Amino acid sequence: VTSYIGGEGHNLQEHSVILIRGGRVKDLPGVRYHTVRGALDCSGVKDRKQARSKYGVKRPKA
Amino acid sequence: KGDVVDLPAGSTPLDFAYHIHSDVGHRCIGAKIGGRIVPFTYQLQMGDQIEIITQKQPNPSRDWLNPNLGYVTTSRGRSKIHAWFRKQDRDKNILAGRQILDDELEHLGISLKEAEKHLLPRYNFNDVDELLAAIGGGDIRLNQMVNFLQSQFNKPSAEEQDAAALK
Amino acid sequence: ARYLGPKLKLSRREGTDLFLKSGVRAIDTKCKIEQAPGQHGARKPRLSDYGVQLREKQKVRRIYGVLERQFRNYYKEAARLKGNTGENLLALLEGRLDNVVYRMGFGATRAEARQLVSHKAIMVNGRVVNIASYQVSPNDVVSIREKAKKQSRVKAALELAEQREKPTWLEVDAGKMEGTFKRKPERSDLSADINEHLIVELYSK
Amino acid sequence: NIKSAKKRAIQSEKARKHNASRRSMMRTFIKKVYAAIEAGDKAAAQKAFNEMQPIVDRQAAKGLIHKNKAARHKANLTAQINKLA
RNA sequence: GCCCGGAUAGCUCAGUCGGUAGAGCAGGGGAUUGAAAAUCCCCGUGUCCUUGGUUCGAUUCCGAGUCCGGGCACCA
RNA sequence: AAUUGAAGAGUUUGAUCAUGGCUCAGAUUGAACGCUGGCGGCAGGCCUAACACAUGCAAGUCGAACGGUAACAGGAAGAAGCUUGCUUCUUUGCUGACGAGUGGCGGACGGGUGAGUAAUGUCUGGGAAACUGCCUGAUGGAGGGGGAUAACUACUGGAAACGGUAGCUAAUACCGCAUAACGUCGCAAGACCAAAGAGGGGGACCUUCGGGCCUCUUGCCAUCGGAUGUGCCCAGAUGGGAUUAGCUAGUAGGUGGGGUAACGGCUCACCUAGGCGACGAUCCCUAGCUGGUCUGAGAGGAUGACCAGCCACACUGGAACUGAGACACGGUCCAGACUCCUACGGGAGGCAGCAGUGGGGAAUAUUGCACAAUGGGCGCAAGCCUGAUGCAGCCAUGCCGCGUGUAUGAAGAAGGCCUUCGGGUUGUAAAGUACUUUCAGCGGGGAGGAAGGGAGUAAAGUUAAUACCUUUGCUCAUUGACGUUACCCGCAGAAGAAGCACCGGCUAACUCCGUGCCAGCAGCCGCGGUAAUACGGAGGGUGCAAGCGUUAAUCGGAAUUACUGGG
Repeated sequence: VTSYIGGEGHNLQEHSVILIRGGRVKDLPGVRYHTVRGALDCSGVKDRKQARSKYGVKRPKA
Repeated sequence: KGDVVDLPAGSTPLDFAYHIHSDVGHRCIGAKIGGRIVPFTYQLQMGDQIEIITQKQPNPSRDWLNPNLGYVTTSRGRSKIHAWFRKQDRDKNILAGRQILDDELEHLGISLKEAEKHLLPRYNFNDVDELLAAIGGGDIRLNQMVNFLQSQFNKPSAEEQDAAALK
Repeated sequence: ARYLGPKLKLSRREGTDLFLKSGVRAIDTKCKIEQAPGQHGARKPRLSDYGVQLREKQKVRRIYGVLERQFRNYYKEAARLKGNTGENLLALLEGRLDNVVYRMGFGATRAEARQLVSHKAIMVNGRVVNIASYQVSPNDVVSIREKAKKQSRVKAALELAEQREKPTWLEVDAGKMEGTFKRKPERSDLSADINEHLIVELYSK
Repeated sequence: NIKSAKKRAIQSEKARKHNASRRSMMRTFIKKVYAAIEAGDKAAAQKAFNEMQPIVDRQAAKGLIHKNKAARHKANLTAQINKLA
């Protein structure tokens, strides 16, 4: 099944297993599950000081 | 059995089985140490006794942990793992590419054996099986290969077409 | 656990005063009350209906400092208990030990009175009680053990809390630093400008 | 399994021999009785009954057979040797 | 572990014989409109993995290590 | 005294009112995921592969049933180092007790899982054709013999597992005879059937001088009882599908033979030709059931994880044995697949017991401690076993509580941010000051969970007897895994302790800047095409708080399946 990739700059390359969560896109026809960005192979977005839980980025502190 | 062996820190007992032999690690199914059984995740320490146990052929010591990097380190056998993995999958995929490649053989250069001749001295080409083992596996990247079949030169008019291209 | 932040700010948002800087100084200018909780706060807001019911729930829990979760508990307990659920609610919130302490005024505020109960400095019937959310039964004689007793702050705090319009549903030796609780407050004697039903209906949603 | 209760197996198994042994006895006498019924030798069929009577009752007492069962055999069988007349 | 092939600017890719790296497709700018489309006008994109040696010439030669992909052993 | 209980909003349109779907607000969870992370208490934790599994442990107990004694501690008795009593080597079951063996009990309990089962199940309520170890009421008996066999010897097969043959010996093992009944069968007369001894004490007396004998507690046999457990039977209820309508020949019933603890096609022979089915049979799919849990005002709707009752399975298929009871989770036998030992002939095994491993997965822990408490097995008891259970570790997984300072404090500081660039805001927040020190970290204290049980002792009961033993009081020594406990006392020091979602409407909360139908957001409406409050950062705000969101899932709103309650 097709899957949306959330946020800025994904890093996935063809293979790489990733966790999948729910939520239709309501924009793309026939697409249904968001790739759990920040989990497993899908590295979180680069630079996300705000709302980082979604997008998998951790504390900006580092 | 009487054979110590250095292993980079952070190493997992699974690496250890691969170190001795890939299949020892491939079909591997758990190992004890010091008379106590431990999970694959436990890192190896100071030259402790090994009490590994094996099985048959199926390998997945990290099929569900390889990329995860959740304890099953050192590129050693895992390198060998992708090998194994590909080997099987690629075999059936040989079959897929098999058919595909054949039609493309008769697509541009026409005829299987003719096109296979041009691939005889090809890219570390190996046996005719490796050919489809490559394309069927996708590790040869096409189109380049296609044009290579029709790498024919002539210019008995195309030389002036190269003039018409300039015109 | 506890908001533990710019306490005067909460009074700015909710409305007027929240007794968070009691006594010595009323919300005297160097408080910037009115409306200006934040930057744009000074500007005119409309506050749609839900917002009103909200602010009431917020203001109230702010006064008692209680967090929403445990506050919800207070609501449910107020529900099963007979009659004016809105009233039983206020009876429960007002009967809080640390709240009973602020009622005896040992703590200048409800907050100071809270750490107070948390320091095991206070007891009831001679039994040291460390629970901030301790609920007080009728006819209790909450005291102040000698080791933590007579510590300047508390007594000056008592003369301070005298400025209020005096609690009336309890008892106290004040000078002897020894609270007591008669019956739970009658709805009539407890602010009474702090609408409550707005909260009952709030959770009714 | 290897757990001192295999003895139970052995012990119980040994009992099987003896138990079945004596059980065989009971049923065979009864057979001759039913066999005696085909014959019509009511007097000696009765004799056969008189032979099983102590044997069946005894086994009932030994616990190899629930008493009520003995009551059954003697009952209906006696009914048969009466009707055989 | 050892031996050998593959990274040619965004995608696909071109030459990769010591030679001064080219396009296909796309992509952006322009005129056009509220922005596009259609129409019309115009171009571009490089460390040839990285490193350093022989170097006018190296990007292919040289070994190193990176990642890709193959081959064989190592059976505690 | 024993429920006081019900919210709507967005979205079709140029605009409306209907109709009406989609979507949101709420509570919920065995949850996972991101981010983050102080403590404690009480809970929960393999939902997928009923997939396979290394190690340990999870079921033994009784010497007061028995032959015995291989160990061990002693005694008694002796070659004897001979400090003539410091103890070396030795024989003997003589006692404390005790491997292996017989035997009684147990192992059918406890504990796990939910595959199967759509009814051989369960729940609810009825019933007659039943059995019931251990416990317990009453009535009686407990007489007299025989043959064995295991262990143990000798030889011997096999690498092992496991036996083979000859001998010897015991008993609460087994068999017989006798002896019977308010027991069985039987119209009755009649016929017929049971078992077993131990351990403590002991005066008189008899002692083939082991003892009989008196007594005592228990054990033993039978019958009628009671309690408990279990099997059975009928009615009603107990999922979906009619794009499943016909189904069945032990099938429906009778007769008789047999069979079970027991009625019965429960099983056979013979005769009848029926029985079930639209109130859904049969067939198909799915599923353990319920008390309950979740939600909901209510009626309902979903589910039945922890806990508790029942049912079914115990590597897959199946059969039976022993016993009161199993058609047996850690029993047997056969088959099968799979693992492992091998000397290739043959053998061994079953974590859905506790922990633990691999694997599957989005995902769920420690091969921890102890018998002290409850309860269980056995033994008269003391006791031993007890992964039941009690506790402990783990993980925010939930519910709950507390803490992360408190009061004060305007130059309304700095720095950050907006500015209509005066200023505003951050914000009494910080600093400072003075304050208290929960719980972390430290030092000393200190319950309860402990009731019994033990030895002595007194009396009472029994009795020929201050005997022995039982029952009941006093006496000291005692009996805690958790556990460097709970809790308290004292210690120094603000010190060791805050995140996450969101701010266009729905819905609490705004601006600046960056980007320009792009990059990105979204649950719905929709935002972004060079001035975005909606994208990314910032400041400020709102929410919530050791949690916050995301997703999944149920119900709710939904009176969109309406019985309450529509058309």
